[PDB]
Amino acid sequence: MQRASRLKRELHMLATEPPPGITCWQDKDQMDDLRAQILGGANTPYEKGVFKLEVIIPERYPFEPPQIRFLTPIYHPNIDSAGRICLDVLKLPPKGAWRPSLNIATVLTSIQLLMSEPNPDDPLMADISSEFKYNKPAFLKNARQWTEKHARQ
Amino acid sequence: MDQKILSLAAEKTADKLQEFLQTLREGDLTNLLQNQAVKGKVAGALLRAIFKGSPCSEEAGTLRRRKIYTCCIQLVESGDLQKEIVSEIIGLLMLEAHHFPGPLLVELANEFISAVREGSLVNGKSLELLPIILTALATKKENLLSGEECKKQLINTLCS
Repeated sequence: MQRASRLKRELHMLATEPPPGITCWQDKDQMDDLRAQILGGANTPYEKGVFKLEVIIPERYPFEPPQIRFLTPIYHPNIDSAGRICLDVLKLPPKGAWRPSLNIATVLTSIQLLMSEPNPDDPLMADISSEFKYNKPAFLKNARQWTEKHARQ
Repeated sequence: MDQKILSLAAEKTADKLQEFLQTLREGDLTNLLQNQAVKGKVAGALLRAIFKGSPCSEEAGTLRRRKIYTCCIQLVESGDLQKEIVSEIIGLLMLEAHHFPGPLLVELANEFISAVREGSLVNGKSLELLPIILTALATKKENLLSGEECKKQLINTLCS
């Protein structure tokens, strides 16, 4: 029930006032789950990329966080080859940081924040978290080539 | 004066780097403190060239390796440097504490003992090397006292 009352403000609020570089609409394939587009963070290798995410709303939402993956392939320390996201506000307390004081927008903002600022202390990809840190340009080259084959048009 | 170590670490290992370590010889105190004060990313591809040039199979790499670390432990403590380069430098001391022989790491741990007694430990990021060296001491089960015996006396001296 609560899913409807959150999603109502959220769908409406993501059509009327979504965050900068970000959109979220009720999916045309999937008229239950949400499609987002996060446009590649400025002065990151993701520049000129449009990154599609599926946001799965759980049933007991807003008591559980949203369930988000990068559907556009992304070369990133906190994102693996299947789009899985290392995010605190994607999990519940104490491992995570979701709570009802948040919403789909605040997390999708925190997603464009993580695209620009990969965290090397939560590596899903040790090769990319190491490359990001120790050969920044090779990470930025590979992620920008990534952005040209997969996040381009 | 960094870009004549980046054209050495690109070609081969221990044929032109090992000759640069013995020809410079002047000091690795002014070649790090000032080369980070200009560009911190020039104090992290210099150490990824010096450590590649100075492997622990020879003696004029190990006393270079034992000199670069004592100054690199002193500057992360002494200096009030940026927190993105202390994460970079301590992220090279951790990635290179794996393949040490015995009597150098007990002396580095004695420097650590000296730091814990008196010296102004403004950041506990310098003590991040104290875990991995107590691991790397324990895995060498050979008389350098075996690894575990040196570890127990080391923990006794830390604690007391």
